[PDB]
Amino acid sequence: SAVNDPLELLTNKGTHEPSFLSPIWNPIACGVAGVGAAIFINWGFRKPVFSGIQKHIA
Amino acid sequence: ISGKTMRGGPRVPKAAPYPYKTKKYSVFNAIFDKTSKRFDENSKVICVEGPIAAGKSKFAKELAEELDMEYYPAVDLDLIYINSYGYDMRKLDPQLPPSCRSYDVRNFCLDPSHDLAAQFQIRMYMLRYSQYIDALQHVLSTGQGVVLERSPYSDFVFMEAMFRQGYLSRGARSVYNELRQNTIGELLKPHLVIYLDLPVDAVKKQIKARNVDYEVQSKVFSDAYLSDLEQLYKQQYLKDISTHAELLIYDWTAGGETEVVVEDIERIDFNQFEADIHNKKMLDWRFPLEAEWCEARIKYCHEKPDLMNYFNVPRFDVPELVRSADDGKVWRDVWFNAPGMKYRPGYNADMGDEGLLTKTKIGINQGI
Ligand SMILES: Nc1nc2c(ncn2[C@H]2C[C@H](O)[C@@H](COP(=O)(O)OP(=O)(O)OP(=O)(O)O)O2)c(=O)[nH]1
Repeated sequence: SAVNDPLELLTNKGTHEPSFLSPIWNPIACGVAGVGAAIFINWGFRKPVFSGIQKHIA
Repeated sequence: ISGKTMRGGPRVPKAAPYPYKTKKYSVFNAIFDKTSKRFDENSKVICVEGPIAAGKSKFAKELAEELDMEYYPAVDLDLIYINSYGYDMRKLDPQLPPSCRSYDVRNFCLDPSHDLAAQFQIRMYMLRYSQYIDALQHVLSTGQGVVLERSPYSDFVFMEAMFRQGYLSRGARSVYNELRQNTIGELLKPHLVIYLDLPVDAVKKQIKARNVDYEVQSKVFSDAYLSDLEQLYKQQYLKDISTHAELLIYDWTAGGETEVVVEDIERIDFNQFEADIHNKKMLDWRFPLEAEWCEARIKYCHEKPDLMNYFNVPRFDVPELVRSADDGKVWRDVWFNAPGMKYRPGYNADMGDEGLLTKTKIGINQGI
């Protein structure tokens, strides 16, 4: 419309569809981060990186 | 102190020894488990030293058996060149560059003038240092006293004797002193030290009795070299340690009997020195409160890695001890790809270890 009403601008309408990676990026990002962090610990201790997968899963 | 005859039987621990090989003892462990409750009359440290080839090992084993003392075999380079799985690192030396070639007592007796001698002497000090700390953990956690053959305190004699013969340089001696100064102050001096004064001519005869291949063939054990050790033990080491530890001197208990020696030790009294607080004799082991006991126990049980990290003293102006960068890369390749050196001990699958997927545990006071 020809009008610039700030309240109209803020107000949502549901038209926007959030991207596919949006509801999963933070879970998946942290999940990979946790595993990768566990990979250092073994590497830091000169253990086989995939040894003790219990800590990776945790 | 109280032999089996005095007690009439085996040592009776006051309380169950703490499993110091498997469980750590940090501050929060110290709240529930106290240290002083386990200390007996036999909770002491004994260093059975002497000249070269004086039968110290045989005397120690017998002695440590009578006093119900733990016996710690003298350190040797096999502790560095043999990994846990048993593989011999020295087999890898054809690959390594000459400077990084393995060096042992055999080599020292055969090419004493090689620049790796300075390396070899520092290793012995480092090995004794780690072993000495291990004895303290056993003492403080179990209450059973320990019998050592040569403490790190007495190790500088060999370095000093080697220096007088000219095997070492000025720089190597300068480096050694800084390591010793940087590290020695953190130990607890032994309660008792026993010396076996074999005269110089006797030890020269005695060495040929062992009929060890390299020793007899060698030139190092000269009158001058063996004489230097005698002057160093008595004038520098023994004169210094006696200010803290009780000192017994025998011509050779290795050739003599030990039952007489144990009966000599038990005569020595260890309480007369306790009266004065600041008395130098056995000052180190005088803890007023239970907190002080636990602090010392924590330091050696839980902070040994700190103790073994003080050996990092950077000194590169000395050319003998420096290892060239090109060699280091090559040496790193060969050394750490050998069977059993890929990973920490207890994880190398190719050496037969199993269950690594479900394995997460590592040893305490263990490497890496
Ligand atoms: N360069 C050097 N050699 C040492 C040192 N300590 C011991 N050795 C060498 C000197 C001799 O070649 C050889 C003598 O070994 P030992 O005197 O320790 O005899 P061992 O303990 O095997 O049994 P024994 O003494 O007879 O009871 O080891 C050291 O600190 N520096």
